[PDB]
Amino acid sequence: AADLNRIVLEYLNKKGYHKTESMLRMESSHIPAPPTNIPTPQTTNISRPTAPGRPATIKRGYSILKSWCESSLDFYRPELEKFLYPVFVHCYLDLIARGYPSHAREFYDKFSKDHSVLHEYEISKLGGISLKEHLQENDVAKIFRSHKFKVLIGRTTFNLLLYFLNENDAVGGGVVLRLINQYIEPAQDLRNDIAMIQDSRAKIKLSAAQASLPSVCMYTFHNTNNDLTCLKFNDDSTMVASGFQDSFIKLWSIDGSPLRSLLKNDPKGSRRLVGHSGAVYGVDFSPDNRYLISCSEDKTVRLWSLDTYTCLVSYKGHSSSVWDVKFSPMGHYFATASHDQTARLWSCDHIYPLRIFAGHLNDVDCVEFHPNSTYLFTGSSDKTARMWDIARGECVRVFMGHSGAINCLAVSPDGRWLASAGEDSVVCLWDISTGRRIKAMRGHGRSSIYSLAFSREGTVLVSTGADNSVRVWDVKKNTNSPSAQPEATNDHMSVYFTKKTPVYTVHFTRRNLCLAGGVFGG
Amino acid sequence: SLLMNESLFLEPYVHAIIPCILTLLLAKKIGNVDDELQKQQQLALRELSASLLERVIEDFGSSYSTLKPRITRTLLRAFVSVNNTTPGTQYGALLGLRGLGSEVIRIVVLGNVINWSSTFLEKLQQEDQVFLIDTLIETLRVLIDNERLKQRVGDLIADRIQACDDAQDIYWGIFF
Amino acid sequence: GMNKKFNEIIHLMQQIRRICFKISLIRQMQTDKLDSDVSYNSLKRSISKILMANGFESTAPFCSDVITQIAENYFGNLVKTLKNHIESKSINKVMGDAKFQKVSNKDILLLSLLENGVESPDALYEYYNENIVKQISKLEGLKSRLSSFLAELL
Amino acid sequence: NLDLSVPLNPHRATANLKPEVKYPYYDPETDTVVHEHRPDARGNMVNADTVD
Amino acid sequence: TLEEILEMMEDEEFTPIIPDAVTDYYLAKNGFETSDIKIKRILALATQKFISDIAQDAYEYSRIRSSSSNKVVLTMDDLRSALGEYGINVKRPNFY
Amino acid sequence: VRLLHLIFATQNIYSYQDHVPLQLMDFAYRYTTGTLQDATIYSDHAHASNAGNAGTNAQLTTEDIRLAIAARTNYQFKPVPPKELLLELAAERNKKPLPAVIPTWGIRLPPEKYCLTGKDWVL
Amino acid sequence: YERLKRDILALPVRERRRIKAITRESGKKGMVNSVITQTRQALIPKVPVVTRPTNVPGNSVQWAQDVIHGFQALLASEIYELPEMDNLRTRMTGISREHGLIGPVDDSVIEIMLIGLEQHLKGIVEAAIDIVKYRRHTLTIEDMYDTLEQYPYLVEPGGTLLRLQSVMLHDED
Amino acid sequence: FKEALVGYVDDDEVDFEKLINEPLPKVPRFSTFTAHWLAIEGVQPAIPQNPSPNDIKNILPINRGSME
Amino acid sequence: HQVLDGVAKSYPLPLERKVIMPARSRSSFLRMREMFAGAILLYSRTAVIDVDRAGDYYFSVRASP
Repeated sequence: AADLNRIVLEYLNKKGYHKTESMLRMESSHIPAPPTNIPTPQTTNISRPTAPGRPATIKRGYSILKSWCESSLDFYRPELEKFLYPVFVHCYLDLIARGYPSHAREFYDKFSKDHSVLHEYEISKLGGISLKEHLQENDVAKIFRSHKFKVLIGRTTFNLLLYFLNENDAVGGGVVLRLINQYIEPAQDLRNDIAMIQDSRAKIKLSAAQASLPSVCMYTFHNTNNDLTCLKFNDDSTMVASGFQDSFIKLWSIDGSPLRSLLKNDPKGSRRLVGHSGAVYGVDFSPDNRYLISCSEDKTVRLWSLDTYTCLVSYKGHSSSVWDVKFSPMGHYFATASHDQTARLWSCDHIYPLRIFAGHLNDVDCVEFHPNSTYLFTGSSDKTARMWDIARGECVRVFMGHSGAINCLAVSPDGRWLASAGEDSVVCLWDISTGRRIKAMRGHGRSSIYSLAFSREGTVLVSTGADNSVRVWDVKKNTNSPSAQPEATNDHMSVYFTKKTPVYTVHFTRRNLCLAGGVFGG
Repeated sequence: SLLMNESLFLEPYVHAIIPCILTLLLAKKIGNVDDELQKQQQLALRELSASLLERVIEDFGSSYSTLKPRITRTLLRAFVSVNNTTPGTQYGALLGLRGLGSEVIRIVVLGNVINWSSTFLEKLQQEDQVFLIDTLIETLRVLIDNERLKQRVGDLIADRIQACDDAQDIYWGIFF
Repeated sequence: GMNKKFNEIIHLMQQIRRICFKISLIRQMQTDKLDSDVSYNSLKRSISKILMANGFESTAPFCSDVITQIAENYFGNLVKTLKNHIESKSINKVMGDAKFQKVSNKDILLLSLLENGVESPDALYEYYNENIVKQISKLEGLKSRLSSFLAELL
Repeated sequence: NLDLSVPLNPHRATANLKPEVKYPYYDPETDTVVHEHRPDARGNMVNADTVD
Repeated sequence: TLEEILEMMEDEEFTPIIPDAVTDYYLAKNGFETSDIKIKRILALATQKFISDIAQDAYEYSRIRSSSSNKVVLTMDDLRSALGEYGINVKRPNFY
Repeated sequence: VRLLHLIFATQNIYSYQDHVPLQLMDFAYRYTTGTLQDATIYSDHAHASNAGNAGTNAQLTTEDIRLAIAARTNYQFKPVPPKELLLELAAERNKKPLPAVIPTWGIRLPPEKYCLTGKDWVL
Repeated sequence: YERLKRDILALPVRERRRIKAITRESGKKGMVNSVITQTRQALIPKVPVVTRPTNVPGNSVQWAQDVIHGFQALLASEIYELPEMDNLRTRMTGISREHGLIGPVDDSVIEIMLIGLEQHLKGIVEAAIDIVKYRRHTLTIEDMYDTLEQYPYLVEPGGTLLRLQSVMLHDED
Repeated sequence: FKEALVGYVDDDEVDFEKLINEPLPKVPRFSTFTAHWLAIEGVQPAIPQNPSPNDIKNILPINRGSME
Repeated sequence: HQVLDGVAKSYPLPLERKVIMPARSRSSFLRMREMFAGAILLYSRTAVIDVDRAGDYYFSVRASP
């Protein structure tokens, strides 16, 4: 303990670019991060799919307008139908003047079929115009912008409407309200309403969002003779895929049997995937959810479609069994873990790996990506955990403890927190900056912990184990955000036991509830 | 609002929120004096509640089977009873059943509308009733006695059989 | 199932002629989706139906399990060969932009056969005729022994 | 003591703004179509550099 | 030749002892699907032939064991020898 | 063997199937047979065999066994973690840049003729 | 079961032998079992320096100039051809002194070694040729990786196969 | 693991001497899943497929903790 | 009884372990090493093995500056 301080301080004494001043700052690896916030889509805009090495918000605002309306009540259709077309032509004029005339043309003839039953000559009016000076010569739009357009509408409808376009100023609410207070007013009233939203911020908007004990729905898989390693659930919670131990992948459909190809051939709701040699140990889905990835022990990684239920690609850069394969949070890039004591990060277009990461004195059991998608967390049977820069290759941080192996890892959405689950049966919550576990949740008897997960907003996590039990844990009992909410060890809200079933996974849905998967029945 | 949320699970509480919508949508007013707004928007409020009901049944029609059953039974029991003591409650029943489906109306409700058309005596809300029912059978046209009455005129075929009280004849003269 | 039928005829002739051999010794010395276990045991059945040589399942059981596992490995080695050639990701394989497959779909098969065991195709024709000739050869050998023993017992 | 641990929202961890796509479509004539990037190397072409 | 060999597998005149279902399972295990029947019967056939070869190895190596010029049993010595003569590895069982 | 259960107890695995001890003991027998066989060959080699030159007398010290085992682990028996090899090798891979491109919200596949097109295989 | 298991183990007379195996074995100057020291000690060059209590024959003093000379050779894989005798001899002396022998290699070893080498490589390339064509072609890297997936008994693992799975570059680069 | 004695070794295997086999394996059901409901809003129903408080009888190192 | 549980702390070992180390890596390393060693300051950091009593697994070091 103190010997480590002695030896590392002597080391840093020998490192000539480590003086006594900054060596002590080096010993400030025990102050953690501040409590930070989640980027709501109120202020912070979206980002584009890119690389880890360092327009059409108008289109997305109009998509908001055409989505939020049709999803509304039936009473409010006969009035917002006329709120559709004028703002469409307004935003089209805005963009075609902004400097993207090609984009203007494309989303014009894409969204020219918006109000074709009302307006008949206006599509010909605006179809014979391509260039900006072709607008400056065109006169109908000039007289259009000269005067304003009348709009018949009630009060509370526009109130709630604006109160929907205040929460989403990320992919476009500001431009549309700006164009409105410019032209119609059926941003001065807009500014007063923004101040009203800020008044809602004062005690009308929820502050803490404290803990919330979860619902559950279980999925026990009968009749398998223990020939079954992994499960995995979907994104919109419609499918559950299980990887067997004889090169088989048996897609299941929740709520019906719509699993039919789009073709003319291939004429219930369970789809089996072949194309493998050895047992399957990990499976992962595409967040666009028309593809699927599946690793094995035959050093293959493989890609499947989901509109034909068919392979497309094979991948091979690994020298030994691949345990878990996980996508990026955005798509395009996926990663694998193996028994070759190394991990490879893939793309999907190129067939051989891009980067190889090597820091483990034993097998890399699990792999995961931090929510920015520029980091990877490997965990191993060497009783250690590691972090990597996908571009760099080499290990930014290492976490050590946990007498025993590791099996599963998780990341809390906000970027402070990773979960270590292992044969030791003690869940450990780690802080990336500190490198020292913030909490050491104790429970779960004396059995391996196979899977776990966090909330939508980091308020709560869930473990899931082989002691035939699931265990909801609060997480903010002693952290930098000590939410307590008062009336073996603590940080343990509740335990739900099962009918002699070892459990294998979870998937928090969008909503309150979890969704589980286990085996063995009784 | 609570139903446009996305972080809320609302299976456990449908069978406790239904009564509010129904006791409001019927709106059996012991008073409701004439005030120039007793019905100028009360009809609209009943309509909003009916559309809300349509949303609720369309959403949670999978985790329960007894709900839409119970809702349909409650409303029709409160419907046919001649002691509505006000037209507005029956109007709410009519416009809520309107935004339900296609078939449970025409199986049972034709005889009962004939019944309380024999009973009722109004001048103007009867006109609104028969005209919104004309549009009703019009949206039932593309998907029978009312079938011929909407497709064809039904001159003394569906009228002499299915119409009576000199009220459905007014709507038949209004349109086919 | 003509292959099954002829192996069965071998089986029947073996049963009867070995029975006759044994009693003749006695008289001389007087003076669909399917699963793993069903697949395994079906293969064991087929195996012990191969064994005209010794006696059909007339050996210790460890050897039956041995043989089952070995033939499983061999079949897997076949398919691991063909699918490896088919993925290939090499210019020698891989459909050319001008639809020029340096080696068409059949040379793949012939080649995967060649890599594992079998040398040429017609060795299978050969083993087939060899089988049916083994039938009549052992037939007539033990039938001549039968006739000579029918003469000897007199 | 300088790591960059900071998230940002995708279109996947919220709702009401899931985008559209048109590469994995279904033609009426042809079966389906996909997105597959573009090299310049063709078939039966020169393999690589010299043997030295 | 070769083309006769896939003229013949299709009809019932030559249907390997290995049933179609079992080979379908073992195709699927090692990862191969195709809606042809020839190829599967063919891998069936080659495997049949290979096991026949170890069969004859066992038969002859049993025939050497005594009296060149209580019935037959294919024991662990016969198997130890034939499997060894292949590339199949050493069988050194034991007791105690 | 009961002692094999005793050895299982060291790793917290008290859930065996009772075929494992037979199998691992069979294995160790096979292994040590081969080992002290080729070590005997090497003990002959120090005793300077050919088609009749001298006798064959056995001592079998530990050095011969060490030789007979190092040859086996020359091609077997997963060795110490070869970290340095992997570090340098991966630095050689971890050298050339990422593509730094935008497929614009989909999946980017390899080009056809590297994709598989998993049709029904046919001649 | 554990208590009953130990009792049954005591039922055998080997309970005494079981009772004696409490110490730490390898009663020597040591047998380390770590990793990093195995590596380092298996990385630096050694030197066969000798004692001389009464007489250590050999009539040729031990040197480690030879080990430096051996590690400095233009070994294969830089050049494009299999090494001619002299290079191989210079490399061997280094290894022999580095392991703890003495005396010069005697000019017949090199030739038998070259012989075995070229036999090895002819076997490998015959395998790849048996892959590509069944019966004007030209061979690639992927075919050799295919055949070293099929037949790995040829090459001893380590060093090169890992290096082989880090040279499979994509077309554009 | 049959016994044998010599003037002990405790080894013998008497599982042999077969001549013919003609048994057929029986296929089990496919792997199908059984959903239920568990843990609505913290409370665990015992009416559907769940346990009662019988883990008080479990081995106390195993299945530890109970807060609810 | 428990005496045997306390005694059963064998910690077995092997005889020999392999180390995957090719010629090329160590050769480049050693080459560049002795280059810098002769440039800045045999004199490098080397092992020392005796012709006798070898076959052991770790050896001492000269550590000559």
